Amino acid sequence: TLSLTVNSGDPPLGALLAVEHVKDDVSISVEEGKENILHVSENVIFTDVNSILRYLARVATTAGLYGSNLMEHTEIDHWLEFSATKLSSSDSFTSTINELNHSLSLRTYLVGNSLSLADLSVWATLKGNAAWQEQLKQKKAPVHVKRWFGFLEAQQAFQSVGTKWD
Amino acid sequence: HMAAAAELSLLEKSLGLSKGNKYSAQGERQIPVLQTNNGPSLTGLTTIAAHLVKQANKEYLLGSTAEEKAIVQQWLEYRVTQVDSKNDIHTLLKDLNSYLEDKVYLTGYNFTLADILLYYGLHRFIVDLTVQEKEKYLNVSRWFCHIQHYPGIRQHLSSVVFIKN
Repeated sequence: TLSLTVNSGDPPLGALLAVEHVKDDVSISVEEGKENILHVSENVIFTDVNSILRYLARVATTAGLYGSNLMEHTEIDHWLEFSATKLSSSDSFTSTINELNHSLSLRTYLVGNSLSLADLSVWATLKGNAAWQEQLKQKKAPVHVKRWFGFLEAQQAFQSVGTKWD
Repeated sequence: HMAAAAELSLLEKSLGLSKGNKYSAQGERQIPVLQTNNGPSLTGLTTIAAHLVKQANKEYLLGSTAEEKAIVQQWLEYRVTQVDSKNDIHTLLKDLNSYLEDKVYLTGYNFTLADILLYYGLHRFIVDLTVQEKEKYLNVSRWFCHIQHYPGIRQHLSSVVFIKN
């Protein structure tokens, strides 16, 4: 039994994405109140977005959430930094999302073959980015980031996370 | 270039069917034919295929919603007509590129038999494509690379190279 408590005002989307992606691999509860943090042996804790994603992706190896290569592992980490720096607060967003538009050109997932942490993480921060939301209502988006955002948005566990936390 | 009976043997394993049927061919068009174990003889590529999909118990390959099934037949017709393609395949590639700009799959967001079939039928073309043309047909490239690396689909078909970004 590993349990995470979520920041009830501002759920860390992407955290729960992984939690609902890793339900059938390890025992997990979600509680609310307080702030967003995860308890694993409860002497050892994690309380930051990218720590929790990595830890769950590492424990539920039955899931493929961390990729298969060491290269893919390195990418997945790369993506978490990118989203936590360049998509956290916007400045040079145009060049920020040029790059996400650019590398998504030939990729269905950021991963290569399948859904991995990169996606859950990037998609979650994109969503909470309002500058990119402004690209949406003005219909002036990067076309590859759109299909990718829409594709993932439409998916099963992605829709459930929405329904509980919007 | 690849006989439709050869295509169906390849599809059986794509799907995960263990059993492999004898297939005939009829006439100079060389249409695939199945002396069947459930009715009258089955005929044509997409009919046999539908059957195998059904044999495999993976119906969701022909769509769930009425509207996705109409999309699924649309690409099935497309494959028998426009794909089985001599003078100019570019016109097809151009079109598909625009269709594919906002779509992972040929049905909106889902994997269907359309993707498998359109992939097999286009394979001989996309192989003979240059590094430059694959840039020009960006969304095609993406979708194809995606289908090749879809579980169980490629089998013994050739890998096309696709500069990653």
